[PDB]
Amino acid sequence: QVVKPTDERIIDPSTANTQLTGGVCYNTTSGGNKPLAGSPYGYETWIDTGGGVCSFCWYGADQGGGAAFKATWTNPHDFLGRLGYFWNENKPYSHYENIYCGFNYTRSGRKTAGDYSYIGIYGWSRNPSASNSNERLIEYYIVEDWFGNQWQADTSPMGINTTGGTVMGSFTVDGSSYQIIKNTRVNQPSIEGDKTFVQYFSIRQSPRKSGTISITEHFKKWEKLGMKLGDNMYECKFLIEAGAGEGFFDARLIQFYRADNEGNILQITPLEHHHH
Repeated sequence: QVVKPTDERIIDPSTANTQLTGGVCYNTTSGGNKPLAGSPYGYETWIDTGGGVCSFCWYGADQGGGAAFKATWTNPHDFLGRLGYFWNENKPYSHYENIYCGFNYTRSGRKTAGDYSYIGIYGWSRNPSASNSNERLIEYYIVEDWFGNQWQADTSPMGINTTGGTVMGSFTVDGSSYQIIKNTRVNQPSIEGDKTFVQYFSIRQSPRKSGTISITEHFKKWEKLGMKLGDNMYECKFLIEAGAGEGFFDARLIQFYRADNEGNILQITPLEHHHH
C-alpha cells in the first residue's frame, strides 16, 4: 500500500522544461564516485582516452532538482556519465525505502550515440551470501530512453539484441510496461575487477524524455523474479551512456527523493520549501 509522494518540494517533471545555465564541467574519468559540495549526490565519469572527447556538467545544488546535468560526446568509446545517490554502506535497497527520480531533458536524435546507448537509472549492488557465485555482484539499469541506432528507431524500445541475456518477465509502472532482462557478464570489467557478474535491466516499452521513475518498484519486481540485489547497494544514479556517435544530453530536471509507504519525504533536493 505505497502512496505516491505529493510534497510541495517535488517538481512536476512534465513542465520542468526551462534550459539551465552555469554548469560545472568535468572532461576526464573521475576514478569512481566523487562527492559534490553542498549536495547529497556524487558523480562518476568514465571517459575512455582511447576514444573521443566528452564533457559532463552538473547544474549545481540550487536548481533543476539538484542532480541535473548536461553531457556531450564526440565519438567516444562507451562514455558513461552519472550523478545521484552513492551508498556502498553495507545496507540493502530496502533500507533506503521508496526511491523516486523526477526527470526532464533534451538530447540529440536518433543514431547520435552509436549502436547501444542508455538513459535512466543505474548502479550496482553486492550480494556476497548468494549461493550462485555469479550473482554476488550486480550491475543494474532502468532504461527510460535511448538514441536507437541505424537499424532501430529511438522510439522503439531496445531488446536483448542490444542488452544480451534473457527476458525474465515484465510489469507496468509509471505509465508503461517494462521488459525485465537478466544477463551474465563472463570475466568482464567491474567495480570488483575482472570477474563474472550479473546485470539486471528494466526496459521501458514506451521511451520518454520526462516523468517520474518509481525506482523501488523495479527493485521489488526484480526480487519477485529471483533477481536478488543483496545486502550492500552501491549506488543509485541517473545515467547517460553512449557507445559511440556524436551527440548531447541536457537535463532541465533530475530530482531524486525518497519516502515511506505513506508518501512522506525522508530525503529530497532542494531541502527547503518555496516566501514568494
